[PDB]
Amino acid sequence: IFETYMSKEDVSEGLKRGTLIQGVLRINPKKFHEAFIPSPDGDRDIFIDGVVARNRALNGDLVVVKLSAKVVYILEKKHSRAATGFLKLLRKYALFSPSDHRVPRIYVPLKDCPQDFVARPKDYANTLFICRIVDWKEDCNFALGQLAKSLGQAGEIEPETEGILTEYGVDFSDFSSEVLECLPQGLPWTIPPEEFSKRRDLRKDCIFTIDPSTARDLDDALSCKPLADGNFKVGVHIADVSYFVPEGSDLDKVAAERATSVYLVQKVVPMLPRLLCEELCSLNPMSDKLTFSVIWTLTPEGKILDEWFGRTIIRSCTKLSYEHAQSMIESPTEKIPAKELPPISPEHSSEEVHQAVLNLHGIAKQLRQQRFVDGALRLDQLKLAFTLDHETGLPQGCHIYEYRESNKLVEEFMLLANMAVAHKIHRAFPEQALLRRHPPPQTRMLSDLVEFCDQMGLPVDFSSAGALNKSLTQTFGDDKYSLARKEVLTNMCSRPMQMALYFCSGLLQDPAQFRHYALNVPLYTHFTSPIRRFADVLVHRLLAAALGYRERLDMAPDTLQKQADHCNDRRMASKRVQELSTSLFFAVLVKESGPLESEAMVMGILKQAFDVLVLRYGVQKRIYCNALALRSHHFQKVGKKPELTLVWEPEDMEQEPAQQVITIFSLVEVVLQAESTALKYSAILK
RNA sequence: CGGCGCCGUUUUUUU
Repeated sequence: IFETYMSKEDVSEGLKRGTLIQGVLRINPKKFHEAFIPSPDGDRDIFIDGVVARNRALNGDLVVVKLSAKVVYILEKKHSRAATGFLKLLRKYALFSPSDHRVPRIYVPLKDCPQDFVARPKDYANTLFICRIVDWKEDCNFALGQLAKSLGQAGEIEPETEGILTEYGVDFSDFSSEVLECLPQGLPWTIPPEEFSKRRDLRKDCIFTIDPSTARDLDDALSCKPLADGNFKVGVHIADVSYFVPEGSDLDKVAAERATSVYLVQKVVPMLPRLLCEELCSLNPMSDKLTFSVIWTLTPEGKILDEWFGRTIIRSCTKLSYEHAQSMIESPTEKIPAKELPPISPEHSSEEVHQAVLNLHGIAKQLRQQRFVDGALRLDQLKLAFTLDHETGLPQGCHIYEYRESNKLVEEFMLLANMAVAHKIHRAFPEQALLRRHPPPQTRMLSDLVEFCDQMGLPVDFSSAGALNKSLTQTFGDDKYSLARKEVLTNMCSRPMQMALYFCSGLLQDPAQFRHYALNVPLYTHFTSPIRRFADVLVHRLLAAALGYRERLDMAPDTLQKQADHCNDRRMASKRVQELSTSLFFAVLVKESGPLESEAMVMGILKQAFDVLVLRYGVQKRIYCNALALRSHHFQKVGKKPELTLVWEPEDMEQEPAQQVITIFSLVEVVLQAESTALKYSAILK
């Protein structure tokens, strides 16, 4: 296919005789079948056409051409020889396609690909990987590459993470010696013989969990049983943490201080010791676990007929993921091969799990439709996620987070359980329930948004959460830029929004303030994850006291409010840390993958800077005007609509400077560049 | 409304 590179001595001889030319090759970023090099003497560049006549040279390499020319030798390879792209199947190879079309397509051997990739390849259809080119044979149109696992260098990533953690007050040290003495000290733990009498034994039922692929601990489980008259019996089963954490111990004090678990991209800073978090409390499959359950009989539409709260002993059958449950929903009348599913206990079959998934999905769909008919608000934006290596636990790939039917299925029943427990504990203890609320947005900014939308010709209503949801729903269909424009408008509409708060009901004396604005419900609380939240442990204690298992808590409403305030602060800090870790690893990706060119839509304009939204990578970056080669810049607010005009510094002294006006919803082109020595990156408007 | 004329502000589920 390609021509063999020439000998160095003949290249030197040809340079001496003068019939060969040197230069730097540049490839057209739009028509990839042509490239050129600057002329040594003439004004017109030397042209090389096609990819064969380019002869495996990449963009930026210093080459020798022979005369209409052709590359015959490369002196110094200046290109990084690293690319970012997507994997797919075509056997021993997988295909890797880069985002830059000046780089060829690369074979990656299957043993380098992720473990789950061969069985469920469609899970990795939009996951972004780095591949380094190690060869390019003469007889192949495809380079041979190596997939780059373990994004970054641990020598430099860890100090950055430590600084991020330290600037927010996250305690990440080891648990004390007195904390570990409050744990059970025995041999591999077994349930005491005196618990089987006071609990409900559900070890014979079919119960399972659905959680992310990178799940660390498991907090909740589901079961569904079809009844004889067309109804269903559905149960939600929560790990029993308050049994292992006695009130007033060093373990209790440390968990109260940390108040939440922090989930970094590469590790976790937990709230409880890894003996509990990983072995005794986590609902691992095929082990007798103590849980606390809520059980309903539901009509096929989702109506509650009777309700039961209790303590149970369960034994999970399988561990599903959000991509495993989705394959069940989308195949209602066909067998899923076991090779595409996780292991299951011999006591239960795969069909008894598939039928339960479908029967839960139908009810969840009905509940979701009715909830959005009753006037609920959903205000979600884009987010970014990373995959991990099974052998070591280091990130290697990066994709855009997707919300699907499995997520909605789990969310509906978690919401229903949370509302049920909220009502139960609020009836039981009016002055000590730990609830969660959300106030209505700010009036101030609303006028500015409605005026701006009227001027831009976007009819948006803000009288109610349901009207606002409908207004955001109807945004010029689902064209290429319709989704981006919806993203920008959602980002603008989420600015007047306020923040949700934990609180103790014994201090708010107005029933109208208990409401949750975005969900449009009179009462709410958090109940379904006590391992990674301490408010959940508190409500578990409260409900156990409500059912008569223990005595009423001695803790006061003032102490409950103080702990709620602490939980609010730590949840805020955890959110910021979890965002900054994703920013850090995307900076690592940019640094190792070179500068990335893309298209962006302006989300905001400031006096000397403007935010953009990188459409290809789903990230938001701010561009500063002082960092560009501009003759000048000016800012003008015409009514309520802002505008920024830029006058480029001309490259030469005969033509007039170019003026470019940028306004919101406009389209620009940007380049992402890695900083010299740091894990940061910048956006350049050129 | 705040912070220093210039900047800051979100809901839900799982981990």
